[PDB]
Amino acid sequence: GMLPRLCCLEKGPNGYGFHLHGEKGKLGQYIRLVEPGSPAEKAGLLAGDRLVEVNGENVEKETHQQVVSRIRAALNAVRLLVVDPETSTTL
Ligand SMILES: [Cl-]
Repeated sequence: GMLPRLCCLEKGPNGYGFHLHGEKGKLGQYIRLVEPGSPAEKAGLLAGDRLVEVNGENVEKETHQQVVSRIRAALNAVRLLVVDPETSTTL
């Protein structure tokens, strides 16, 4: 598998500045809509990143609601371990 990557976010006045988006039916929580100039952007989060851990807890087998709770639980910073999306395909 692709080497996961650690992103360490510092909570700003309007939160982190990203959407957490699920699939409906099949598991997996993905980052979307990383807002320009946000803490998420500055921490290196990318749209299409698959979220593997929140503060060192694997969240691959957690519901959307549980993952949101884990991110919101953190007082002023959150560590997110992600797997970045593929950028090269041969056709
Ligand atoms: Cl991905």
